[PDB]
Amino acid sequence: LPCRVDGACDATIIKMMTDLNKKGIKVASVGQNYLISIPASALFADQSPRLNWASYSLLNEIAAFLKQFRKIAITVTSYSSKYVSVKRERALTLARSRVVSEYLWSQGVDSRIIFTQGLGSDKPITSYTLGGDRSPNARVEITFRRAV
Amino acid sequence: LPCRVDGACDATIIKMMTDLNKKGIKVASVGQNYLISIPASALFADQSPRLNWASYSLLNEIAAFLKQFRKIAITVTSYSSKYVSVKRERALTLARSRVVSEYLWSQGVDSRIIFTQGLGSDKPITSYTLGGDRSPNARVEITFRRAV
Amino acid sequence: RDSKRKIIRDLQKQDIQYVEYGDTRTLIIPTDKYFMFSSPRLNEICYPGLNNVIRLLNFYPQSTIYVAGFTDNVGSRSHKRKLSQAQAETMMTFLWANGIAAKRLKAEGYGDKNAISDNAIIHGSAQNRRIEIQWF
Amino acid sequence: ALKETALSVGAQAGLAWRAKIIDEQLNKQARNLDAIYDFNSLVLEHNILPPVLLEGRNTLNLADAQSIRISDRTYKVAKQAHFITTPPTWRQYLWMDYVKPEAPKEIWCIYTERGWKNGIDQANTILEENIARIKEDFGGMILYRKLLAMNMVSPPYVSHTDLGVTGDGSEIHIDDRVLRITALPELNVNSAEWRAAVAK
Amino acid sequence: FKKPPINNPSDDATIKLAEAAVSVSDSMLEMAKVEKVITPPSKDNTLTIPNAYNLQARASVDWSGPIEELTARIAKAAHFRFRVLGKSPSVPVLISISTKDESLAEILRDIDYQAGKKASIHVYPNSQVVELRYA
Amino acid sequence: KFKKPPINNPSDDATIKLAEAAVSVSDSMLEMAKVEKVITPPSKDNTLTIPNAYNLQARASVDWSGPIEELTARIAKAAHFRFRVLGKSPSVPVLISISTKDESLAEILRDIDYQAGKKASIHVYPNSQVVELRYAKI
Amino acid sequence: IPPSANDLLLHVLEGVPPPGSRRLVVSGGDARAWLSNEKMYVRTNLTILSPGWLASMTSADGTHAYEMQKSPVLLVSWHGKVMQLKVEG
Amino acid sequence: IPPSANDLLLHVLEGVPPPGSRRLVVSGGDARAWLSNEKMYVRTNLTILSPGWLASMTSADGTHAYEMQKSPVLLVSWHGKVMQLKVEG
Repeated sequence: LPCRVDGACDATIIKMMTDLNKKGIKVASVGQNYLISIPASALFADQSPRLNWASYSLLNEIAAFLKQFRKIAITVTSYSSKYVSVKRERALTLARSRVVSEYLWSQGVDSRIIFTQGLGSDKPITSYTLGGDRSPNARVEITFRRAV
Repeated sequence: LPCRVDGACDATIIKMMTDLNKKGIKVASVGQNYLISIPASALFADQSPRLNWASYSLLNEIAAFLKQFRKIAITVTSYSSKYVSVKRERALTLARSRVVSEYLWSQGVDSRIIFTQGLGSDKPITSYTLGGDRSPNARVEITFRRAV
Repeated sequence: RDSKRKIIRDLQKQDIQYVEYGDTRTLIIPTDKYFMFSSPRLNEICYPGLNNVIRLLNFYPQSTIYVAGFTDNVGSRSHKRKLSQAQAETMMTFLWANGIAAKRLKAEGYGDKNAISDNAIIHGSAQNRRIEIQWF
Repeated sequence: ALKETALSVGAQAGLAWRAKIIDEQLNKQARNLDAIYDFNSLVLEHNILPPVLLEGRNTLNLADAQSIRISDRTYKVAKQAHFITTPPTWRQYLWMDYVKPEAPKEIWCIYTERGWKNGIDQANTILEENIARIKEDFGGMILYRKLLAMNMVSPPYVSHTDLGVTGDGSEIHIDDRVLRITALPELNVNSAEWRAAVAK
Repeated sequence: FKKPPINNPSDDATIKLAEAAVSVSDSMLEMAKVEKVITPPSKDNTLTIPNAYNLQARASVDWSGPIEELTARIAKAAHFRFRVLGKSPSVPVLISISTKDESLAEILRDIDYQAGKKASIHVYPNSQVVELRYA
Repeated sequence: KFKKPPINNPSDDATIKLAEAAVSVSDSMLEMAKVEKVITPPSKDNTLTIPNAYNLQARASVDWSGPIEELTARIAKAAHFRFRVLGKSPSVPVLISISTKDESLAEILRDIDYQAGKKASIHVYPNSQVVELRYAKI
Repeated sequence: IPPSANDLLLHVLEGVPPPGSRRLVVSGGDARAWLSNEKMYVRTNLTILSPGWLASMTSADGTHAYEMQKSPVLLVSWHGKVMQLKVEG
Repeated sequence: IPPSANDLLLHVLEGVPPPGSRRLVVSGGDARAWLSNEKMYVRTNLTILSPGWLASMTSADGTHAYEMQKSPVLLVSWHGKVMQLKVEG
């Protein structure tokens, strides 16, 4: 028999958003498009496109949530507080984006397309600029639209 | 009914390698090719291509193991620590090789081909050169690849 | 309890094929599960063995080291060459990063021109994709 | 008897059991399947599916004790080039059919596992044959592009003749192209005009 | 702490198929490379955008048929005079075009494109004209 | 206690016989590729027709099997390029299947153009924001 | 001289079935199929992949009609993803 | 004038059976055999020894097809070793 649920439950979904916004990693769930903004400080180290260890539980349960919808394209961008040179914050964000993108593409992706980039906080969402890599403008963001 | 085992058991095989490496005669079991290196001191006498008596229990249980695989070609080479003249260590090894090769060819060989030679430790595996025929460069070595 | 025999014991528990012979000890590496697939990128999940690799390797801290990358029978020769050199370079840079003197190191990635097993059978090809580590 | 029906109870059982199995591993490597078998890469300009060509070496038929006949080398054009609409897949060739029957003493149990094994491996052979079929296809159109590259076969020579607005006061068609494939691909016989590529 | 990849070739055939796949993909890539004849952008012969501000309007046309009437009305829409040079053939060249929001120059561009070599579009924005040239 | 190193998961005969299918057809492809690439010298690239540009160096990782135009709209909208198309689509769709991971878009266009060999073409005007798809004209 | 297409394609271009048709029970997708005379005519907007029509057809808006040989099992590509589709009757 | 070979050799050169064939159950080896019409056609790469074909055939890669009279029992040489092989049917 064909599917009621596509192997997912909305209760599990809401269990996620509750707990990960208890954990503060911010889920936007807006119109039909769904977004997660993340401080990059919890993931990359200081100016590094280099992830750490215990992060990956969180990263993979992101991908676990990403399985919860039929979807087409996933865009990831990252932003970093301006550090040295516009080339390298482009680069640092771009690498940061591409490495977590590589990881989750390797992981469960149900997208057909993943677009990836990042900019050196060229569009800071705060101008409270408390420093470098403890700023929320150091961040990484993932958008998709839940397909149908 | 056709064969599960081709008259052999892998338990017997591993009983061999355990005990003969307890006895130190070295079995390499590498990729698919299998090798035994032997100190020539236990077999030939000093600079002799001449075997002794109680060796032949060991030599024949080698051939007993050689029966354990379907195989095609067996190469034996021997090496000897450099003693007098490059001609004769070639000769001594060559004779040493050919006499144990003759013996096991007479014995159970399941090879189609036996290639045989030996060199006067022209490729010593140690350069610790403690003497003549107590060196491990005095040695004899047998390679094959277990056919399928 | 953590000696040479111990670390080779649980080395082969982590089945990285250890050769003690002569002086030239040789390590044989299943490239596949010590990589991400078809990639120069090291399977970093397989860390504790690699830690113990360097742990045992320091017990011969002067010997210079052949290492060798290996493929199987597939694709272009130029390909097999190239990918094997990628794999070679990443493990040797892994070593030079482990803190081993870069002039003790020498590498070559042979695109299957050696083949300790066959390639025409599958388990054999699995044995074929490997890395050699000779050192004296 | 009771015997043979215990066998045949097993026979279809293992057969269809196997069929369901092979169908899921088909599905999981479906990407890999066409990732191999990109047909459109092989199709032609006017989506002409190219013909399948067949290799031959040392075709020695002895006729008899008195006379033999050998080619060194031989080519068989099969399934000549044609207009295709939708290019082939593999699932056309490899998706094994699955149906489920459960429709019905120690001989019962053991001959049911007998036939269980039996249906399994006859399905495996079936599978094998399916694979071979898709081989000989794919290699065949490869060889078409080969001898076309070798000047050893001819192209599909076509004529597209076009028509403008066609039709009446109740029906029109603003542009009617009709395309006939005039001359099919075929092995040329004057080998002097061939193309023999050395490689480096 | 992380997890392994999910669709990994962790099986000794599955590896082998996977590099078989990558092998065929590259070889077909070079298949395509050696087969792919293209044109230089310096010698691509198509109509440029003639940058007149009368031509700088966005439009919408869904229509198929013979070109010269439609483009006369284009010139009329874009305040250009329209001269046609050459003879229109017995079979007219027929342009299907179905579009919703786009510039008059892009109209001229793709109808010159679908004119191909049977006809051509020349625009002189100094004297504010489109001219249809036949073969 | 002895053991060979590579201890994988159990395979099955199915994917086994698939694999030796695959390798045989693959190497026929390999020699095919050689023989065509020597019978025909490749004269020029497509990077002149597709040169790179900033914000075209964003990256993407894609699987696809469908038609071409939906896919090329998706890339042009991510690249903020206006996408236009010249010539009319044939009734049969130019179907392509790009399956790759993590390269720049310009190369993604390049292999798209190659995969739609002589049925479609990509021209890029990045002085403007133009991605244009030119159809074949038969 | 070949025929142009079906004009029943012009009917099933929109949602009318052809005269004398059987509604093929389409399960799993939005395409609707009629058995006319061994020949399903299927309307969709999706991209038909496996079986191949005798006549293909699209609307002004990309609505396809395919005068299609009989399949139990239909293939379209949806979004570069590919869908199997079952029919009944 | 003799015939060239079978063109069914060109079919069984690869792994297709001929049209209308019976899969001869090959036990003990990798060669596959079909009963076409009293005539087994056997594909192998191994070297046929005892019975002798009416037509022999090899591929580009040394794959033989042998249009072979009916044996229950087949002989090849494997590696200078020689193998008997049983068939069924």
